[PDB]
Amino acid sequence: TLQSSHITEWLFTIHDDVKKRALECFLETAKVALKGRNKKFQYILSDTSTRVMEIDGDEFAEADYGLVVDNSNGTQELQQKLDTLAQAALQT
Amino acid sequence: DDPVRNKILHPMGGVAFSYRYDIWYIGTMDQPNIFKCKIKGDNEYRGYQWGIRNPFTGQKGNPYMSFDEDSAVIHRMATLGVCVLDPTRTMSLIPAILQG
Amino acid sequence: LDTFLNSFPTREFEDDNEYYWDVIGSSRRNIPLVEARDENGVVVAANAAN
Amino acid sequence: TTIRIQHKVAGNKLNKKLAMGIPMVRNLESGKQVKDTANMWMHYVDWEVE
Amino acid sequence: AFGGWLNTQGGDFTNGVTFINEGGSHEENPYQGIQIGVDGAPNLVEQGEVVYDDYVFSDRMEIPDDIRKEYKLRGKTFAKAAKSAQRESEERPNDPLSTKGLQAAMERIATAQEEARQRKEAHREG
Amino acid sequence: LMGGNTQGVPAERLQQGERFSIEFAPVEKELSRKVGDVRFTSPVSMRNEW
Amino acid sequence: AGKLGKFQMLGFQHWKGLTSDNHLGAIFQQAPQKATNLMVQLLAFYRGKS
Amino acid sequence: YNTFSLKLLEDALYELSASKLAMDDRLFVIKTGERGAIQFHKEVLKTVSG
Amino acid sequence: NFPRQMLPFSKKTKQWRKDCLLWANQKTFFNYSLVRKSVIHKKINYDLLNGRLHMSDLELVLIKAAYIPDRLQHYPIMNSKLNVLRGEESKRVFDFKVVVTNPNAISEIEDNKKNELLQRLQEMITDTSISEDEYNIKLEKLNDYYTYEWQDIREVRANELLNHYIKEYDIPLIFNNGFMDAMTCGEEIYQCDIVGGEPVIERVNPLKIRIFKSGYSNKVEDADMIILEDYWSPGRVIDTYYDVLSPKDIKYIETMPDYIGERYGFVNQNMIGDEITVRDGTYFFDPANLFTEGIANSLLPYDLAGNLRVLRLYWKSKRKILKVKSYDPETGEEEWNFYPENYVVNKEAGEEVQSFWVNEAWEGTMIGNEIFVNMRPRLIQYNRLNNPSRCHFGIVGSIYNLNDSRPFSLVDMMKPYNYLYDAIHDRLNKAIAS
Amino acid sequence: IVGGEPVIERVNPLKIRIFKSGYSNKVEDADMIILEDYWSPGRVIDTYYDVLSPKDIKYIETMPDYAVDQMDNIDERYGFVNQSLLPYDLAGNLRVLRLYWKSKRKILKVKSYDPETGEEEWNFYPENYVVNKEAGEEVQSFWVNEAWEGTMIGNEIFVNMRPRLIQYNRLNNPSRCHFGIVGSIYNLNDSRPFSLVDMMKPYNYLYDAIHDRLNKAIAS
Amino acid sequence: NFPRQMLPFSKKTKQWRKDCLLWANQKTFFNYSLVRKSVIHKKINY
Amino acid sequence: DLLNGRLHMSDLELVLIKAAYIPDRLQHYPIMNSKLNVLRGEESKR
Ligand SMILES: [Mg+2]
Repeated sequence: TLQSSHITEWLFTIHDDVKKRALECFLETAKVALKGRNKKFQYILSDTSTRVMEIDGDEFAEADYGLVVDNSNGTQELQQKLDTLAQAALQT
Repeated sequence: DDPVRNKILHPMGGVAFSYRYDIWYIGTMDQPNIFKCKIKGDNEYRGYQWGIRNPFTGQKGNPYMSFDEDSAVIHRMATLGVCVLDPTRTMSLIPAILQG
Repeated sequence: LDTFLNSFPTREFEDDNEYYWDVIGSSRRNIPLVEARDENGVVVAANAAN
Repeated sequence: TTIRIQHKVAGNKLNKKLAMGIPMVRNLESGKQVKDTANMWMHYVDWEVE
Repeated sequence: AFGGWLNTQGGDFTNGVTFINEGGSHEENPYQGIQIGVDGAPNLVEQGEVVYDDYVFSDRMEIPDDIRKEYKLRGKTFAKAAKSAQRESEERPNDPLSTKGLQAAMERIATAQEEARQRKEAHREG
Repeated sequence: LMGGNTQGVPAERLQQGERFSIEFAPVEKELSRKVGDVRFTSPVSMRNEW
Repeated sequence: AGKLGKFQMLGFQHWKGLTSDNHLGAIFQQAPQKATNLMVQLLAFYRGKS
Repeated sequence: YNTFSLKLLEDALYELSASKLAMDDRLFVIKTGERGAIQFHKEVLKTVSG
Repeated sequence: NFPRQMLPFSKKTKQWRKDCLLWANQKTFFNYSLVRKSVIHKKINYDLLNGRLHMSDLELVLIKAAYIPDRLQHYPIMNSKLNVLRGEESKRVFDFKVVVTNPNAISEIEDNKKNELLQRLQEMITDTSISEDEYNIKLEKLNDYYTYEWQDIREVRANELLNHYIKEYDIPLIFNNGFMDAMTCGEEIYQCDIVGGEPVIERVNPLKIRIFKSGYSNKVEDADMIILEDYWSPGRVIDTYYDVLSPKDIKYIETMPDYIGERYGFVNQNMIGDEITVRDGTYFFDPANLFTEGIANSLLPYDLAGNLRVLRLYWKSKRKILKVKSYDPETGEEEWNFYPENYVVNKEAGEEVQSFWVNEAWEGTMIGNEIFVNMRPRLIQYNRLNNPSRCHFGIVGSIYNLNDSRPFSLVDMMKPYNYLYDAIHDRLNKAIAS
Repeated sequence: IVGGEPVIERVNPLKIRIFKSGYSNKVEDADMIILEDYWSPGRVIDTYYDVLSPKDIKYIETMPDYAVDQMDNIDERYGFVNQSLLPYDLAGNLRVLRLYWKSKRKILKVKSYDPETGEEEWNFYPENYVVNKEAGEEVQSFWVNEAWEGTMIGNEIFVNMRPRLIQYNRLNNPSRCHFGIVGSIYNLNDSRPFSLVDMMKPYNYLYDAIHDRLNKAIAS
Repeated sequence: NFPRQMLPFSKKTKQWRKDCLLWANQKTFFNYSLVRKSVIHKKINY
Repeated sequence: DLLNGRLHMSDLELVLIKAAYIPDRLQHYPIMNSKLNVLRGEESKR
C-alpha cells in the first residue's frame, strides 16, 4: 500500500508544513510571554535559558538567528546519529 | 407612562395607560412563566440588493449584479415570539377608557 | 419598553409553527347527584320520609 | 410573528461627506436626539435601520 | 496598577519606566518617601517622580526655556517630560523600534536634567 | 384590519385628530416582499445679541 | 412646533425612506467645497508704479 | 374599571391565592405608572380613614 | 468607510480605535477572498460528514419534514475514506524540534552575546551565595556553560518552550483535528496567542474566520485583516479579560436574561430579488438566481445560549518611522537604525533622517455590543530582523489549492459520487419495499 | 473528594446538564454543570455525614420509604412518566441535585515595590485586603471567576452550599477555575457529535425490516 | 431567576446560596448545550 | 480547471449552458487527479 500512500502524501506534505509554522508562531508567542512577569517560566526553563531574555535580541524571530522548527529526514538521522554514538561511547 | 404610544388621556390628569395595575409574578412556579420564544437560536436576515456599488458595505464593483440601477437596498427579516405558560399567575386591572 | 422585555428569559424552539404546553388539574373530585332511589325502585322526593 | 424592514439609498452616497451647517444628529433609542460629529452619511443611515 | 505598565492578556508587561505614585511627598509621608530600594541605602521618592534605569526624574523642578527649545521637551517638569517621552512606548512594551526610541529619548531628558541642575547649582553659589 | 377583526372599526375612531403611530411590519411566511422604511431628523439653533 | 426664542428661524425637519442629495441640501448638510490652492489673478500689465 | 377600589383588589388578589400559595409567597408587586400610584395612594388613604 | 491609518500615534485615539471595531461589526461579513470558498459551501461539506443531506444541493426543489417519502436518506460512505487519513496522521511520528541550521557557524556577534550571558550569570552567583558556601557549587553549574555556544543556548530555550507545551496541551490532537478540517474545506488554520499569561494555541473554525486583503496567497499569514467571530461563554471572557473589563462591563455580562441552547443568522449579498421564504428557520430563495437556500453565513446575534459574542479584529495599520544614518564614533562606518516618529534627530553629528511608512499589526475586541476591550497595537509583533514592516498576527495556516484557485477538497471530489449513492440507494429502498 | 480520599467516577451523559459552553468540545469549559442522580440513603451519608443535621437525618429516615406542598396541596404531576421532579424514588432513593457554577469574586491587583531591590512586584489579594499606603502600594480591583457548589437532597435538605474547595487553580490566572467534571465531546468542527451508533443506526433499522419480511416468508 | 453573582463575599448569605439551588431545581428537564444532542436522542442509542 | 473540477463545455463540443444543471451541463468526474497525485507524491520522497 506504499504506492497508495503516494497518492495521499500531497495532503501530509502541506500538513507537515502547517505543523512547522504553527510551532514557529507558537515559539515567538511563548518568547513574549517570558517578559511578562510569569513565575511559571522559571519552572520549565533552566538557569541559562531564563537569562537569554535580558539580551536585546529576544524581540525578533528565531528564523533570523539561525533556528528553525525542523521535523525533516535529516534531523531524524542526526537524532539517531547522536544516540548510537552515545552507546558506543558508553562501552569503551 | 409613555405619551408617544399611549394616546388616550385620562380625565384625572396624565395618560390612561398609567392607571393600569398589573401583577406579573404571583408565587413560585418552578419554571419561567413569562419568557421570550426564539427559533433555532436567534436567526436573522441581512440581505443586500445593490447595483454597480454598495453604499452600505462600501463596495465598488459587482460581479453578479442585482439590478442595473445606482442603488443599494437592505433587507432584514426576523421571527420572534413571547410566551406565558400560566396566565392565571398574572392578574391585570385595566381602565375601561382604553376600550378592551 | 426595551428594558421591560429584558427581564424575561429565553428559550430556543426547534422551528415549527406552533408550540403547545400541557396543563393539569387535580385527581380528586366530588360528583353531583342526579336522584336517589329507595329499595322498591321509586325516587326519593324532597317531601319524603327518611 | 415575522417582521421585516427595508431602506433604499442612492448609489452616490457611498462616500458622501456632510458639510454640517447644522449639526447632524442621531435619534437615540430613548427618544432623544444626540449630536454626532461623524461626517459620512451612511454612518447615520445604518444607525437608524437597526 | 496602570503606572507605566501594560497589564493585558493575563500578563504584566512593562516598558522600563517606574511611575511612582500614591506614597506622599517627602514632608507628608511618614517614612520620608516610598523607599524603593536599599542600594545610598535610603533611596527616597515621592508622588511625581519617574525612574528609568535607576535614574530619577524630579517632579519639584521646572523646565527652563533655554533647555526646552533645545532637546525639544514637551512637559513643564522633567518628570512630566519623561511622562511624555514614553507615551508611544506605553502601549507597546516589546516593540524593538519603540525600545530603541525610548532609550534614545530617555538619555536626552537625562542629559537635560543634568544641564538644568548644573545651571541652578552654579547660579545659587554665585 | 389585522387581529382577526371581521365587523370593522367604529367610525368615531377615524376622525380628524386621531393619532397614528408605527407598531411593526408583519409579513407572510412564504414569498414575502419588502416593507418598512427608515425615518430621519435634524435640529435647530438659537441666537443672542449685546 | 413653534419657537423657543425669537430668532429660532430653523424648524425641526423630518422625512422617510429614500434620501437623495436634495434631502441632504434642504437640511443644510451639503456645501460647495473651496479649492484653496486654486487662486487666480486676472491677467494684465499693470502700470500703476509707472 | 372606572373607579378604583382597594376592597376589591385585596379580595381579588386573595381568592386565586387563598389556599394555593404559602404565607411567605404572597408579596404582590403591582407594576403601574406614575398616575396609577396616586390612584393607589388616595384609596389606601380611604381605607386608613375608615 | 474604514478610518485613515496614515496618522501619527497621537491621533490614534480612543474613538479611532473604537471606530475600527464598529466597522468590522457593521460592514464586513463580506467573504470575498480570492483563494478560499464560501461559508455555505464549506458547511455543506461538513454537514455531509455529520450525515445531514441538503436536498437543495442535489436538485432544484419544488421537503422540510423529516420523513422519507419526500426526503432522502443519507449513507455516510465519505467518512470512512477520511478517517483513514486522519488516522494515519495520528500514527505518524511527531518530533518537531528546534535546530541550528548551521551549527558550525559561530561568529563574533554570537560570541559577544555569549559573554554577555556568562557575565550576567556571574553577577547572580555573587549575590545569591552567602559568602562562598555555595559559590563553588554555583560556579560548577556554569563551568559547563563555558563550552556552550550562543546558538545552542538559544536552541535549548527554544526547545524547552516547545517540549513542555507540546506535552501539556496535547498539541498532536490540535493538529489532528486540523487535518480533518484540511480535507473537507481545504482550509487549515491555527491561532497562537498569549491568553492568561501563557501562550495558547487553538484551531480556528473555517466557517468563523474572515480573511481579507490577500494577494492570491495560500498563506493565511499574508493577510492584512482577519476577523474572528465566535460565541464565548461568560466564563471564558473573564478568564481572558479579567484584566481590562471595567466594572460597568461586568454589569453588562451580569445583566443578561437567561440561556437558550447551526442557525446563528444569515446574510445574502448580491440578492437578485426580494422574495424570501421562511417559517421553520431557514431562508429559501429564487431557484437559480440565488443561493436557493440559506445555511448560516454569519454570527449576527450578540448572545446565543448564555454564551456572549466575542468579535476580534486584527488589522495592519501604518506606522511612521525614521531611518537614521549615524556614523560610528571610533571608525568611519555609516550605521542605519530605525526610530519611531517621536525621536528627535541629533543634528550637528551627521544624522541624516528619512521618514518611512511601515505596517504595524493592531488588534481590537468587542464582546457583545457594549463591551469594547483591548483596542491597542498587538503586543506580539511577529517581528523580523531587517524588515520593520514584515509582521503578522497569531493566525497561521494554509489553503490546500492548486495554482491560486479555490481548494478542490477531498470531500468535494467525493461528494458527486456520494450524492449518486443516495440516489441509487433510494431506488433500492423502494425496490425492497415493493 | 468524598470520604477524605479522592475518587473518580464516570458521569452518565443523560444525567448531566452542561450550561454555558462556548462551542467547546470539552466539559471543563462550562460555566455551570448540574448533576442529577438518584442516590441510595447509604451514599448520602457516606458522602455527607459530617454536615447533615439531625433534622435532615430525620428526613432521610422518616421519608415514607414506599411530597406535599406547604398549604397541603398534592402535586398531581408526580404521577406521570415519559414514554426528575420526584424527591424520593419508589425504591427508597433520594433525588440528589448538585449545582456547580462559576460565581464572581472581586479581587485586588496590588503593585508592591520590593524593600531591598528597586523592583516592582505583583500579587493578588481578596477584597477585604486593606492597602498599605505610605509605602507605594497601588491597587486595582478586578472581577474573577470563583467555582461554587451546592447540593440538594430530596426537597428539604440543602447541604454544602459554599465555594468549591478544590479550586482547579492556575498560576497566572486568578480566574481560571473549573469543577471536578472533566470530559470531551467527540464531534467535528463545533457541531453536535455524529457517533458510531448514529452512523450505523440507519443500517440496523433496515436489517430489522428485511429480517421481518424474511420471518413472515418463513412462517407462511 | 439566578441571583446576582456580582456581590461581595459578605452578601453571599445562606438565603442567597439557597436561591441558586432552588433556581437549579427543575432545570434538568431541558437541554442547554450547542454541541450536545438531546437526552431523548441518546436514550434511543443506549 | 479540469484539475479543480471545472468543465468548460466550449472545449469538448460546439455548444449551441449558464444554468449549472446536469440536464443541460455535464458532470465532471475528477479522475486525472489521482493520476497526477502519485507523481507529485514521488517527488516528495526522492
Ligand atoms: Mg524546571
